[PDB]
Amino acid sequence: DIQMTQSPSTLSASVGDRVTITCRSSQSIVHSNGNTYLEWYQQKPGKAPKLLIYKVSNRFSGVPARFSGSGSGTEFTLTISSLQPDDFATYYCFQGSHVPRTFGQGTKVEVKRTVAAPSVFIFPPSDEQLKSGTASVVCLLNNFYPREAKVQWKVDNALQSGNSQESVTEQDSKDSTYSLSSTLTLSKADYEKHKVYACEVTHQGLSSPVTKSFNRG
Amino acid sequence: QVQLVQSGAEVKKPGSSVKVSCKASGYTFTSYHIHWVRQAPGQGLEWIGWIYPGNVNTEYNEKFKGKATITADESTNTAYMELSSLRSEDTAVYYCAREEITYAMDYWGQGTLVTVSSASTKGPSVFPLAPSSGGTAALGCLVKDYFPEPVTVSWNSGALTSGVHTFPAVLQSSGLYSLSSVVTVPSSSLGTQTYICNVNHKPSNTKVDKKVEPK
Amino acid sequence: MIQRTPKIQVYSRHPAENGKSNFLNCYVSGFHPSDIEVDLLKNGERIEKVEHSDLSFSKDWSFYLLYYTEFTPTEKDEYACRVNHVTLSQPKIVKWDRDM
Amino acid sequence: SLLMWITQV
Amino acid sequence: GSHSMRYFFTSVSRPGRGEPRFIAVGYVDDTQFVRFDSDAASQRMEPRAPWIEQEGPEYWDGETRKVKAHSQTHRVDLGTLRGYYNQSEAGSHTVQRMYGCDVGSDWRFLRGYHQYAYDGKDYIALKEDLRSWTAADMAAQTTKHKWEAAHVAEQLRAYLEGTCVEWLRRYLENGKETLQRTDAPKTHMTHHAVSDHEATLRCWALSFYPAEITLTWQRDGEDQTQDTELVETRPAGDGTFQKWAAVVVPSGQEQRYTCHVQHEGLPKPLTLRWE
Repeated sequence: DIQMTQSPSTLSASVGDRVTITCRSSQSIVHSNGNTYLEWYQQKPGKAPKLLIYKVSNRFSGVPARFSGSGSGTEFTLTISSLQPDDFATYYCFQGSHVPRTFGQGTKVEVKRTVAAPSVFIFPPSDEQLKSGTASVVCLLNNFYPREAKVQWKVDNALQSGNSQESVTEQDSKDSTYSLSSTLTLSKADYEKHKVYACEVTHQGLSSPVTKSFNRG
Repeated sequence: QVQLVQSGAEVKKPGSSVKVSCKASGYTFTSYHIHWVRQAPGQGLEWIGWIYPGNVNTEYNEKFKGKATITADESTNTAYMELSSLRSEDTAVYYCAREEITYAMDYWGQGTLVTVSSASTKGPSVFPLAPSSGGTAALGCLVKDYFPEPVTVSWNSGALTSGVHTFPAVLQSSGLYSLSSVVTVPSSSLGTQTYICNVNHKPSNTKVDKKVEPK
Repeated sequence: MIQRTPKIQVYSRHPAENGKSNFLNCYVSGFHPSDIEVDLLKNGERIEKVEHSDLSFSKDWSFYLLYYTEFTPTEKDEYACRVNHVTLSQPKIVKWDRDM
Repeated sequence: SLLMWITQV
Repeated sequence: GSHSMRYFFTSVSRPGRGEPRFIAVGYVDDTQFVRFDSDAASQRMEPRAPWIEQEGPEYWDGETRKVKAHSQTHRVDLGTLRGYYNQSEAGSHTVQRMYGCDVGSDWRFLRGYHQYAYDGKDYIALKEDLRSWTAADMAAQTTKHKWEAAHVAEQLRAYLEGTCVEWLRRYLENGKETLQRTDAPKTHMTHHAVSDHEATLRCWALSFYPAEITLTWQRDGEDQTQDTELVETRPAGDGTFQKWAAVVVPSGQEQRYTCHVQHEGLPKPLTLRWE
């Protein structure tokens, strides 16, 4: 199979910016026809993709003029000139010159804004849930930027591993911030055994890591 | 004026098989290749195969040969993708797309989500996330142990929308899903307003309204 | 320039069989230019019930045509193709050979 | 189907 | 398998006699489906296959109109070319044009072509990439420049990569019952004694479509390809094709000779044994 690698993997730009995604093939994608069949696709989370560029440099019907493709052989380049708010999405390059046809890994184009530190909040388990014999502690990071953050759980100063799950919101459409929710899951037995629960948050916009903690009781 | 319309979402058990439909209109059905593509929750897009109606020629990506069967019915203007030997790695959204003489996929279907899990249908438990101990206060709801997706969460029936964050679900080791929903509010309002999250998991018609209050 | 004389082949649609209806073909090909006269002869005398294909050509630009008529072969009757073209000083005649 | 027009030589 | 759609145009000037002749035909693979004759009564594009009858009266008007514009351009081209080559208005000349496209087994575009000849010599042709021209001599170098300035190449790329393939795919469906068939060669083999020590062995292939076929004689497993009389493949007139290949052998040696038939209607090649 033909390896399609896009560069960069993520990219943060503002409206009016000119953006370049490059796509490299492990071998030449030239058909016996004498045509290179490299296409470019635009995808928004949850939606079906939209065709943008076919045969390397041709615009599909109805696509704006600020999109354009170029390149040849093993390097290909999508350029989005003077970016517009609708253009924030994930872009995939595609080949079709050889079997199998193969996509790239994607490139997410996100909004750029100033750093914002997360507002941190921790939640002890509900009395209602302790009756189910299971306890869940919830650590919340609210309205931060950029997306890169790290969450660590400590139960009685012991760092927990493999018993925790987190999730992130899509970039918010109005303030362009993220929010993350990390969940530490123990049995009721293990929870009654310890007093101090603490998640520690390390993020670009915090001078030193932040801890939010409670004492069971 | 080209249209590809795909069948609704499904949920299966390991070892069985599923058959997604793709109805075309607005063009001559039997003269353009129809592809099938999958996108696993992971990230990337991946190609399954294609079929040319009329001569019913089919070519598959070797990664799915032996797993997928693509067919077509000219009488209905409808293509079919049947995946067999279901494993958990076959959970994904499955797309059909038409191809235009230029080799490019120009018109896509909406997508069909397919979920392979051995779990059983179950409505979720709803617990408060009480505003414990800045200038603003934060509360929420943990919606845990449900299957399959999705759950829908509103707050005060729809009358509270500013500051709300309902997170994507995650898949626990139990095979059940869990997501949380938080909203930031004023600190002062913690003794003037009532805060009620409205959960609705429709694969079991669970409708829970949980009041969250300080403690 | 170059002018190409036509190649003549004279045969039946089906393998020949006395008393059973068939079709007599004269396939002239490989010629240039396109002006050509072709006659089908039953015992030296031309047949008026002759149809032909439309003019087409091959990759080297040489033309080709199929002249054909219905007939019933017998043992005493002899058939042939009379072909005239600017590359021949005299109409060439090709006789129908049953095993060919 | 034929070309819509052929250009003169 | 592969498929092709091709249009052929023939223009002969007839000085003193009237309009030049204009004949045009269209083929899918080896099957002809339309014809136009500038001498016929109708003055229309006419069907030549049962499946092209499915097309409506909008088809027949549009194609009739297109073929007449094609005629008119050749009518002018005969004069122009006569001046380019400085020829008397008394001699008769022929202009031929061929163009079309190919698709492979997936019915995807493979190649297109547009070729133009004057008095049976290559005159100008579109190159493989569909963007450049091959000019034979000085007269063509002028038509080359003129056609580069007018972007005639780009009009053709549009047709040969798009419209052509769109239509070929449409015709292959409407004619699926016959265009997508393969009729396997019915074969047999004759022995005709020429001399006292020599004999003529002939290998026959009948009623086969498509016309592409291979007939070879072998002796002890060896292609005897300098001693064989192979005739140009010939239409049988009912849509199928005929071919034969013969060799002249020393008598007593017939069992050394074998006949080999390769056709796309044959799952495995044939070998017809003398025994």
